Amino acid sequence: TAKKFKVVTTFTIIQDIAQNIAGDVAVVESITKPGAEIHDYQPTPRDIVKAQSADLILWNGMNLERWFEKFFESIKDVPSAVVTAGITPLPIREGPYSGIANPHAWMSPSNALIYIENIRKALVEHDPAHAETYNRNAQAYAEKIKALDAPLRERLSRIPAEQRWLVTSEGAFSYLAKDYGFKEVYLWPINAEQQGIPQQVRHVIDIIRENKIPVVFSESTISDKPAKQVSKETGAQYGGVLYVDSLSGEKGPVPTYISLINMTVDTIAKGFGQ
Ligand SMILES: [Mn+2]
Repeated sequence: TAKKFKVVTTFTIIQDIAQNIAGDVAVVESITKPGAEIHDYQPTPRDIVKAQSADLILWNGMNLERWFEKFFESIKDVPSAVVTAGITPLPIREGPYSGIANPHAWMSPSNALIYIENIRKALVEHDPAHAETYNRNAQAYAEKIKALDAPLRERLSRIPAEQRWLVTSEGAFSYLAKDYGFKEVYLWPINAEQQGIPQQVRHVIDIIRENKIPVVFSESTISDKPAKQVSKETGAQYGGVLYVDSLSGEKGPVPTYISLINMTVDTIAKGFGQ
């Protein structure tokens, strides 16, 4: 066991999934730090150094990392793999990114199994000496992720179908909402320039009052102020922060991809009174 195979990912969700597949034969590190906004992140010379010293670079694609392809052109002779191949996208519904793929596919546990398979194939291709370890680790982790779905589905099923309205800041929850039958209301369709402008807030407020939706949420890498503004003006309680674009730090409450799915579903369910 000389030097461990080095994997660099764009952001922390992929880092944790890939580190579960890598086990102890590879070290996986994220370019973005926990808590940092991932869509419009601006890479630094230090990021170039991290990617250039990698043996493999992983990214989401599906229009997530607006920075990645320009960044990756600086990187020489490091292979890359997009980890969303074979996932059927949901289009963004409005705004200047309307009609392109919603990137947040990892929020569907079923989609996470495809992430796992894509990361497995990439590690097996570019570090074939350890293919057996990658294959064994991916099969074990896919088992955990597959088993994850049923208790989450049952928990959210307790909410009456008619009242399944998921009101968030970014429209980052479309894939989770589809899996578990939530209608989707958000202050902005995808992180970009306009985030909490009028017209956005007033539409969401109208939807809330018409349907008496009991809770609204923010997310961990953006400002909670628009969501709190919405809850102040309506009957809706502020449900807290959901996790989608980033894990917490390893010593925080959301250190892993499994903990992120569990925490986000728990917080939603609690916002509805379980
Ligand atoms: Mn996002």
